[PDB]
Amino acid sequence: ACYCRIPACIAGERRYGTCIYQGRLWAFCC
Repeated sequence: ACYCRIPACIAGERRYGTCIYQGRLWAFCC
C-alpha cells in the first residue's frame, strides 16, 4: 500500500514520486 506523506517518506518506505493535491506537494511513498 502506498500513501502520500509530508514532509518525507518514513524509514522503511521508498519514495516513488510526488503527490499534488490539497494545495501542496507530498512524497508518494510505497
